[PDB]
Parts: sequence; C-alpha cells; structure tokens
Amino acid sequence: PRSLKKGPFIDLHLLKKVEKAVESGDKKPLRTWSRRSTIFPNMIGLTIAVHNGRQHVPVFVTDEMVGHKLGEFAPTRTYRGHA
Amino acid sequence: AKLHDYYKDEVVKKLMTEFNYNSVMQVPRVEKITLNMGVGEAIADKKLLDNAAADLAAISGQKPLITKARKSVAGFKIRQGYPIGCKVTLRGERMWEFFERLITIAVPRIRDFRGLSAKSFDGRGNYSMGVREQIIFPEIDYDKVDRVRGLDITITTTAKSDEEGRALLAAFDFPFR
Amino acid sequence: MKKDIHPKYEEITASCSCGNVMKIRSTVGHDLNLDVCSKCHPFFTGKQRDVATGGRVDRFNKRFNI
Amino acid sequence: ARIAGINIPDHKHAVIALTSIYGVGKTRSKAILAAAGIAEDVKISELSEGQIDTLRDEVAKFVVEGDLRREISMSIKRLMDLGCYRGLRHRRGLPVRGQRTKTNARTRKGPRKPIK
RNA sequence: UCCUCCUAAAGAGUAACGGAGGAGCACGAAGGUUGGCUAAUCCUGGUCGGACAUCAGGAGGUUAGUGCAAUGGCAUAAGCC
RNA sequence: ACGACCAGGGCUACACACGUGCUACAAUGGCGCAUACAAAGAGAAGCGACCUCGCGAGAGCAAGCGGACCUCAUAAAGUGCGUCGUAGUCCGGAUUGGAGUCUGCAACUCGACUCCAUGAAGUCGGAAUCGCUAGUAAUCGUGGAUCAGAAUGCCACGGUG
Ligand SMILES: [Mg+2]
Ligand SMILES: [Mg+2]
Ligand SMILES: [Mg+2]
Ligand SMILES: [Mg+2]
Ligand SMILES: [Mg+2]
Ligand SMILES: [Mg+2]
Ligand SMILES: [Mg+2]
Ligand SMILES: [Mg+2]
Ligand SMILES: [Mg+2]
Ligand SMILES: [Mg+2]
Ligand SMILES: [Mg+2]
Ligand SMILES: [Mg+2]
Ligand SMILES: [Mg+2]
Ligand SMILES: [Mg+2]
Ligand SMILES: [Mg+2]
Ligand SMILES: [Mg+2]
Ligand SMILES: [Mg+2]
Ligand SMILES: [Zn+2]
Repeated sequence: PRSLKKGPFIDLHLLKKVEKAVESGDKKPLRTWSRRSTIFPNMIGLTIAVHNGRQHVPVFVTDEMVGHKLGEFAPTRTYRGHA
Repeated sequence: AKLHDYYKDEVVKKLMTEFNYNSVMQVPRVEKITLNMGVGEAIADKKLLDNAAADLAAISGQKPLITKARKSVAGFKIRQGYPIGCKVTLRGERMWEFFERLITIAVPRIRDFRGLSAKSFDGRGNYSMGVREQIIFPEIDYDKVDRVRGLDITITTTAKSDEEGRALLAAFDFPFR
Repeated sequence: MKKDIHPKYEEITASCSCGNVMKIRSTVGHDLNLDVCSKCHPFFTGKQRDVATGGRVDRFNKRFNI
Repeated sequence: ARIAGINIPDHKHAVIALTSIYGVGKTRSKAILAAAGIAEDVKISELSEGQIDTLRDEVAKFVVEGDLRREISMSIKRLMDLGCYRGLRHRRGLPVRGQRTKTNARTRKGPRKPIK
C-alpha cells in the first residue's frame, strides 16, 4: 500500500467533482476514469461511474467502501467459464 | 440438591410474583433431564456403543439404557432391534446435581461459548440443547479417550407455555444470551 | 436406584482460578482443579467486547490529518 | 495444560506447545513466557498451577481461538458483501493476492479438475 | 390337491377354460402361565444426523400390530415386554 | 487512416496440457548462541559509513568516495555448544487475514519487502527421461547487466568437494 506519510491519494479533477456534488446535492452518476483514487468519507451515498476499460459501471458508495480505491469496484476482465 | 434447595425458596418466590399464579402448585418446575447419545455408527461394531455408553455413564453417574431402533429404515442400513443409542433419565437429587455441574462447570468449558438459544423450547416449555464434544465435562480424562462423541441434553419441565420455561431457566441463570 | 450397575458417585471439591471453592457430587474420585467457572467466565463482560466490528471511516481518519 | 479453551500437550517444551493455540506463533510464545517469567526450555509438565494461571492471563491479553476465527470470517465476509475484486477472488475460489491463475494455483483451486 | 374373497340371489349349499390372491411351512419358543405394557403417522425442539436412526414434548387414536395370502376377529387385547 | 495524440484497460484472464526452474518432503537435519576462511564486481540524478530512532522492512542526520583509499559488504556452507528425537513434527512453507515500509504523478486490476497471525500439498515421486570424467558433478553463499521500483531467469565469482 501507500506510505502513511504521503497520506491517501485522489485525483484533483475527481476531488473537485466530489466537492461540487456535495454542495450542489445532485445525484447524477459521475463518470470517472480515476480507478486509482482512494474513496473519501465525504463520497458516501453518491453514484460514481468508474471506468473499467470499456464502459462506466456505476458504484454506489457504502460506509465500508472508504479505505479502498475506485478500481476495485470496476472489474476489468469479464469471465464466465470454459464449459 | 443445592439448586433444589435454591429452587424451593427463591425461584418459587420469584415466579409467583412475575406471573401472579393462584396456587403454588401452578408454578413451573423441572421434572427430568434426558441424556441421549445417538450413536448411529455402532452398527459397525458394538465396542463404539460399549465405550460411548461407558462415557455417558461417567458424565451422569447412572448406567445408561441402550436404546434400539423403533423400526427399520434402509437409508441408514438399520433393522428394527439394533442397539443404536443410549439414554439416561435423571430425576430427583441426581437431576439437580448434574444440573449444578452442567451450568457451572461444563457450560463454561465449552470451546468458544457465546450463549445458548432462546429458540429451543419446543413450543411447550421443554428445553433441549446439544453439545459438540464430551470433553467439556470434567469427568472425561483427555488422555484416556480417543474419539470425540457428542450428546444432547433435554430438560423436560412442567411449564405450560413456551416463555414460562424460558423464565424458569433464567431463574437458574441459564446462559441464554 | 439399583445397587451394583451404577458407577461410583462421590462428593468431591472443585476449585477454580477465581478461588470459587465448590463441592459437587461426581464420578471423578480424585480432587478437581478447574479453569473457568460460571462465576468467572467472561460471558457477562468479555463476550460483549468480542464482537469488535470497527468503523471504516474511523480507520480512515485515524491514519493522518488533512 | 488447558489454555484459552483448548488443551496443550505436556511432553513438548514451553514455546512449542503454546503454538497449538490458534493465534500465537513462535514469536508470540516468546512474548508470553517473557511476561510470565517462565523459561522456554521447560515443559508444560512440571509447571506450578500458579504459573499456569499466570500463563492463562497473558494469553487472554491477545486475540485467540474463538475471537480470531470470528474476526477472520468477518473480514472475508466484509469483502464478500462489498463485491470488490478481493471479494470476487474470495468467492470464485481463485487466488486473491495477484498470483498466476494460468498455472500453479493449486492451493486455492484444490486438485486438478479434469475436462470431461 | 388344499386355503381366502367375489360371483352366491341377507341360513347352509351352489357352476363356468368366471374375477382376484395364496399353500406343500415355520416355532423347544413364535407353546403354557403370571405380572406388566399400548400402536401408525405427523408437528415442534435437539451434537454428528441427513427425506428417514436415537431423545424430549404435542397432535392423532389403531389409519398399527398378527411368522406368511385374503377374509373375519383382536384393548379384558389374540398386539408388545 | 492501416498515420498521429490522450485517458483507462489489456499484454498478469483460467475447466486444462506441456517445457524450464525454485523450495521441499528433514536428523549428513531444523533451531538458538558463539566463532573461522573468500573471490569477482558496481558506484555521481550514484555508492552511501558512523551515530540515532524503529520488533522490522526502513527513517533521520550525515562522513567518505568518480574510487588497490571510501561505500555497497557481516560471505554462506563450516566449526563449537545447546536443542528437538521420527511425528505431517520445533520438517515443509503454500494460502489467507491484519498491520506496515519503500519506489514511483500513481502500487485496485498489477510491484517488491517487512511484521503479527495462518500453517495446503508434500513423507522421495508411474511409464518415461536429463546432466556430468576432476576442482568436474553435487552443494554453499557472492556480484553484475537490465533497472525509479520490480528475479527462483541470465551472465560472472569463489568455498567445500
Ligand atoms: Mg498457532
Ligand atoms: Mg511466520
Ligand atoms: Mg349364503
Ligand atoms: Mg338366500
Ligand atoms: Mg403368536
Ligand atoms: Mg396378560
Ligand atoms: Mg496508453
Ligand atoms: Mg508475456
Ligand atoms: Mg547495480
Ligand atoms: Mg535497534
Ligand atoms: Mg552451525
Ligand atoms: Mg543440531
Ligand atoms: Mg519450519
Ligand atoms: Mg497429506
Ligand atoms: Mg517424516
Ligand atoms: Mg569429456
Ligand atoms: Mg533493480
Ligand atoms: Zn472460577
């Protein structure tokens, strides 16, 4: 993981969008390519559509989803099985 | 008869108040405790039954009644009459002293004990529980045994409703939750 | 009860780490030293702590300051 | 010879027989006996019962048999319920930590499953 | 050849290459007696234990049981120790 | 547009089949303490002592060095003592959980390392098959290239033999 002395990580263009959608109070799905941004506690309750390589899958943000990054909830490989 | 002495003075005074019974005979009371070991694997050999009955005779100090199959079923490969389990009925003073040793010693000796269920009272007050492992009783020596048995405890009481047996065991601080 | 068929059932003393001296009737014969009794088992204090869910937001805010 | 719920063998030495507890290892067993003042080369045999009472209190400081299995299952089921990538690996039976699944994933996948 | 039911027409009996099933044994206790006991099934609860073993409660009331076919009996049990 | 630019993904997927390897299945060993003996290399956007802090990977301050000077850098196998005493074990380390460090705009897919916990398979391998004639095989550590980081590969080096 990242060092504690650097703190967390989030894109600036994402962090400005989180700051806007909190104050504006809109529940539009925010499409986002920041698969590497740690989710913050002020993001809880928002539909944010993380990219997966091909499209944007919407992720509702839960209490337990804080200490992870957005790419974990957008799986990039589709696999169903061989048989 | 320590808990039987504890029953007659303080449990009866407790239940008569919180239920407003007309008579003192209207109070619940425990009647018998049944100690079954369903040993379905004894059809291979009698010695597993003969030693499991020996173990349950050490838990409660009575020689167990070896139970048999009421009828024949083919899913378990048994015929009507095969010795298939053992039971002990405990009444009187021997009921209370096992009941003392149960809730004070053996229930704390359960690995990862976290309580009982209050949903095990058979609709009519009679409580039944089942233990995973006979080593929770201190009667069993750990080195001398080889096989982990299991038994189940069944407290048959005179409570009419379902909650009245639940309140009865709670007067004996029975660790529900 | 019958006479011969039953095992020996004798009153012994069972002591514990909290010093709860308790005399019971038993089939052990020798004296018994316990580890936990119903008086000293952590069912009424210890098991309440042992759920320990923890907060995800509280884990986040502890690691630094903004 | 009965610590934290389970029994512990007497013929072994002190540090080794402690490691039968689900939650301690060779490191933490040295941490237990140093806090109890008990030498590590002695057995669980020829211990005073006061020393074993000292031993039970030191083990009770940490997370052990009944607590730890609940915490481990809680952490896995936390990943199960979120549906993250680590949750999907935990429930497809595939390796979580980013190992190869093309070859040599036999610990998570069990023995080989022949194409029938 | 023998047993049971129907045909058989409310006593007995009653035919057909009429309709359906069995028997050519078993048991030294599965006999005698005294004493005692009461099923099937289902519901709920309970370690392994599962549709189904054993245990505890309740419904049920013989829908079970009878060494074997069917019919008639069987609780005073002829059923079960 | 079959040319060009960017973000994200992929090249790391996974019922399976094969090659080449690494670590093992232990007692000619595991472990703990003590202790002896190397060679060959690299180093300036680098090597980084000493001291301090951290269980630890590391962090801080910071000399010395373009290097027979200083640094990477204490060789390990060995020996000496103690320990385990044949067990799936004080063997084996997979897997997984928790906590971290460092690199880098950034370690989710998808890095390495550390700590605590976890303790799979495996008890010497079917038919088959490979390497090797002397400092060789076998075994034991060491270094370099590539490289921000990232080898069990590759290329070198000596020990025992
Ligand atoms: Mg352990
Ligand atoms: Mg470890
Ligand atoms: Mg007639
Ligand atoms: Mg007539
Ligand atoms: Mg008869
Ligand atoms: Mg009679
Ligand atoms: Mg690109
Ligand atoms: Mg490739
Ligand atoms: Mg280099
Ligand atoms: Mg230090
Ligand atoms: Mg050595
Ligand atoms: Mg040695
Ligand atoms: Mg090991
Ligand atoms: Mg095996
Ligand atoms: Mg072995
Ligand atoms: Mg040659
Ligand atoms: Mg490198
Ligand atoms: Zn106590």
